[PDB]
Amino acid sequence: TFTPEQIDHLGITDTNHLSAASKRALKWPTDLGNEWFIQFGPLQPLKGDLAYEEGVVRRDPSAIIKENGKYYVWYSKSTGPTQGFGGDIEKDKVFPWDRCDIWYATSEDGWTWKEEGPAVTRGEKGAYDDRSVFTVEIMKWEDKYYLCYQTVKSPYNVRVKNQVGLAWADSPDGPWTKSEEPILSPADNGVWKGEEQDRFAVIKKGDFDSHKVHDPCIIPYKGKFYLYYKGEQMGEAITFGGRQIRHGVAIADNPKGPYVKSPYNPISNSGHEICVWPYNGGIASLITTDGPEKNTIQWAPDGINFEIKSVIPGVNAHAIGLNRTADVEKEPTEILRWGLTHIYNNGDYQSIMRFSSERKTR
Amino acid sequence: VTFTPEQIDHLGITDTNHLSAASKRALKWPTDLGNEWFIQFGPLQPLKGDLAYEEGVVRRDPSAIIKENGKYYVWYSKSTGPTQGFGGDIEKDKVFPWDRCDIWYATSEDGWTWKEEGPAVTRGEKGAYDDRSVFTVEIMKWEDKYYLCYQTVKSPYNVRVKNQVGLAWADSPDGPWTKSEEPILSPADNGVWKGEEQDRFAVIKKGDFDSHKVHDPCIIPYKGKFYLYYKGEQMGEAITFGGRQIRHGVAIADNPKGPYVKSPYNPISNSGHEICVWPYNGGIASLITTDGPEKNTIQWAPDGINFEIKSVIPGVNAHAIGLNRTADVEKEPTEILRWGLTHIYNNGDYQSIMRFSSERKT
Ligand SMILES: [Cl-]
Ligand SMILES: [Cl-]
Ligand SMILES: [Zn+2]
Ligand SMILES: [Zn+2]
Repeated sequence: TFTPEQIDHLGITDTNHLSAASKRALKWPTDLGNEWFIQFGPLQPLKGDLAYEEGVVRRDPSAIIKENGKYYVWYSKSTGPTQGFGGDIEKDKVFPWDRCDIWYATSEDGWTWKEEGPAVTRGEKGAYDDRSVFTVEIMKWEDKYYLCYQTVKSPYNVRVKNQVGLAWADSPDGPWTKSEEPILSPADNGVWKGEEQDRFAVIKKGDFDSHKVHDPCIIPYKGKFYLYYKGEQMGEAITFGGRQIRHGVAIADNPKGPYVKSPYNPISNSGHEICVWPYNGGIASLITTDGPEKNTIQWAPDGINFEIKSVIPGVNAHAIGLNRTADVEKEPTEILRWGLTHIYNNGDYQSIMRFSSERKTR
Repeated sequence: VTFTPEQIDHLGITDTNHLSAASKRALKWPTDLGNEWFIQFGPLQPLKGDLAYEEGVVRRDPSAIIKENGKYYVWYSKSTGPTQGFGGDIEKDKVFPWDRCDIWYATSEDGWTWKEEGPAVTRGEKGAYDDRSVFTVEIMKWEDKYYLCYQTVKSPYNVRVKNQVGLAWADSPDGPWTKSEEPILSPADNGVWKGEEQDRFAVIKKGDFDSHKVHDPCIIPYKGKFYLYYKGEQMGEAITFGGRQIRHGVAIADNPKGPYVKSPYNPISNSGHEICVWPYNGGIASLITTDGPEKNTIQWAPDGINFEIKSVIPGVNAHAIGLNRTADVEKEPTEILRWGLTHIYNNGDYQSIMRFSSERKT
């Protein structure tokens, strides 16, 4: 099937001799415009306490909200160099996001940021979040503020399964009350092989999130709470599209849970970081980094069934913290005009950075 | 919707009664496609000697590389001075960095330090089809004779000018070179401009994918004939959900000098930019970059016409690749891509040839 208009739009030279690629091009939706297509500007440094600082990791910025005349952002913060996993795991810092707490900063212009103080810290020895609390996002509901984040219980071994903690407050400045129990855990059905600390050696891989549940982000949606997350699997494979990473959602009736994973998981087949937002009654999601559908912006009318809306150039701003103060409903990608991100200055220390993006115009 | 037990497990799908839109897309992926076309490029590396960046000089769009007389040889577009663009006197200004070019060549023993030799093919006499610029060249060696094919513009270089492709040949890789008296390829003639203003977007009819331009000509001896792969630009080109509309075609001749006849199956890509193509396993492989819904893929056609996606790879930093035709291309699909030449934008006026690497992911 095809019209004359479609043939002309596609530049197809002979409808009696359609190449494989032209056949794929004729399956693209004809009513899908260019308004999901965007390009990022160069990453820009931040001023004040969010400038690079030797000896300190500040990374993985949350979404930004505005309260009290000020932008707020939450982020992972640790100090000291990273050794990695070849030595004493009880003693060393295995990743830059090991040994973290969650701190926060505010800004009147989104450029000069004042680090205010800790928001959420590691629990006492033996608790589920004693090793590191890190990789945070922010949700507001009915005048309360919620931070969901990754937790690790010591030791931070290659094979450890992280969980997700939740903390709440009555002001964006805290103080915050942590949940006594994690709100989300990886699947329980993988099975390791042997005793070596090797995340690739398994007897059974288990579900797509049998190892890790990452980048938790909660969107109040349809009167319920949709926690989108990234699974890593035990025995993760590399495919024609790279690392095999997929996204899930878990849904709660109330902010504090219980969050029950959707039978439709995984709700992506690709991606890495979680970057999602409600738009026109549904949920938009930027899929990046890994997988056959990396570098796409996707949209689900029901937060579950995502369709490709654009295929964009490789995205330079990783782990985006979305500008939630934007006029999100104006345009599918209005929320992405600016926001926060980070950059690997070096293997030990990273810093938060600001990005911009624009639609392309002829 | 079909599936097998083994697909469901490979894809990490949690429940076959509740398949997400994304999970259903993943079920269409070919189940016998391994991960051996998946690669990552390293960072661009500068060249030494005369192919170091040189303020005031453009050297760009490196041809594929061959080895003769003990040295690697490369041909490229070379011009001098700033670019004015299209807002001035077209007859006298330099409208693009690749305007006012001749084709030059360099040699090197290690592929790192390059000595610029001299002009290989220069603009023709005032009024000839190639008087304005000769640029964007490829090399092909056939039965002891060397062939360059390149783009040509006849002055004036207006927005709406249609470039063509010229061909030259020599008995030695140092030349002297003899040019074809006529061009060997031209853009489609079925587009219709709208208005008299120089505006490549204003059309009554767009015509074929290659109605405005026929770019990056590259000839591959194949099945005893000569397959000239090229990138079309289209009169009235749109920005779509995948960005600029850019597609590739092929034109086939019985003999190196032509006549080249366009395949009825054009276009044989639905995305891409500069041509980067190589023989492999009795078929043809193609690196699709920069633009379109299938950008950042490597594809392969068993017949040089019907290409299928073999990998989806991280955003490709090396455009306009000049492939290593000395590589043992049949050894594995991406063997040829271990190293080669490309270019980079130093600024809007000057570009430089660079060296790239890639590696299969572990
Ligand atoms: Cl983790
Ligand atoms: Cl041109
Ligand atoms: Zn994040
Ligand atoms: Zn080229």
